Amino acid sequence: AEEEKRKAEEEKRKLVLVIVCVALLLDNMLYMVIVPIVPDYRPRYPTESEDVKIGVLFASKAILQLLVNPLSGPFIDRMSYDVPLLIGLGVMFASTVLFAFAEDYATLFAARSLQGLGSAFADTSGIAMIADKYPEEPERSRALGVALAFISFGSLVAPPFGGILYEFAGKRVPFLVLAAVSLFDALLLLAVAKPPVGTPIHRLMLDPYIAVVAGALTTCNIPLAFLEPTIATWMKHTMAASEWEMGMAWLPAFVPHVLGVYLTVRLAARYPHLQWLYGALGLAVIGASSCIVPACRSFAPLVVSLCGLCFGIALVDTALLPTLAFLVDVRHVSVYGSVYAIADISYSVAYALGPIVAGHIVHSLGFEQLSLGMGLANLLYAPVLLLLRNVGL
Ligand SMILES: O=C(c1ccc(Br)nc1)N1CC2(CCN(C/C=C/c3ccc(Cl)cc3)CC2)c2cc(F)ccc21
Repeated sequence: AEEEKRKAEEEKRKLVLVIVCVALLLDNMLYMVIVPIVPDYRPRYPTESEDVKIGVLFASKAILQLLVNPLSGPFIDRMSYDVPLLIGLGVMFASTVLFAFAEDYATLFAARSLQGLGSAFADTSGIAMIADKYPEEPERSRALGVALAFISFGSLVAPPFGGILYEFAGKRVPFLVLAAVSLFDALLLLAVAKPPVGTPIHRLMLDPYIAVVAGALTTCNIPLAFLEPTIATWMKHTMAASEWEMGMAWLPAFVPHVLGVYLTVRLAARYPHLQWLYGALGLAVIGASSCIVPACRSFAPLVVSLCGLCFGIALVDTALLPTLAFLVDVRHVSVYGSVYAIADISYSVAYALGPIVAGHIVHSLGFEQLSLGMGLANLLYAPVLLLLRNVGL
């Protein structure tokens, strides 16, 4: 009667993990489908008409979650994770039907800002629930790996099919049925789940290990903040490939991501205290790919540079997300809202700055200077990550 209840608890953990991963897949599906659609009002290149009045609408999501997350930390610390996860999925459903319902400028602005309001609860609550229900060390990294695999699926293989299903039927019908799948997911989490003073955000940042992880997340995420709104209009200047071979450059860069997650999980189960060197080895190929992209004149080298660039983010963001939970475990009290709020500030400070200044600094100086500067930053972020020789003690 003890093993029976234990198997029931294992089933109750797995049926919540799968539902959280499907919700994250659908969320990144939304974030990657709606990007070519906004400047309109067979595949589609991401960005067009990059100016000051539309890039601020593309960065409205990131600037609103950057403004919300320092207050949305303690709401997850005091309360549970089920309640902010349901609030995030509810306002994400409202935003998803709002994209289908309207076609103005300010209404699309409100629909893009409600996605930031939805992310700033749902994403941090999902990663906090995954880090809560797996207290032991290898299962934490394994659940992190499965979550990153579903997020990389829903953010990499989703645009070249979302565009070609957007061209045929129109806007309204696919976003209505996808919002129906989102409400079905939220109702199924309701039917399954049935719903410590903590430490403030004012002193988490002064902890230097939290600070170096927070710097590493921004520095590893910002090349995909500056290369996504730029490379599509740059392909037509050097080689000028066809439109199928311009928006599908990030599609073969998914299998090296999941193989990189598989590699660092399987060889972090062996060595427990080498995650800092996995992070440095991830930043190595991040900097190498961000240096080697403009040299790739043909299309297949420019695909293999992007698959190296997607390999590196897999290594870094699988090596440093369980490290952050272990760090807030063995150095502070065991709460998981504020430190992943710090992580989301570190993600969003790149995405709130990329699509505003990227096209203007390409038009002012050039694309190769941007690439060499970011590769210079990722290669010079080596002595800063030598501070993590003490987390195994
Ligand atoms: O395309 C985007 C994107 C999405 C939204 C917006 Br707005 N802009 C861009 N991304 C983001 C990113 C997504 C995955 N990582 C962050 C995940 C943190 C996280 C959150 C919850 C959980 Cl449970 C576990 C982990 C790193 C970055 C990524 C990796 C790739 F290999 C390729 C592309 C992308």
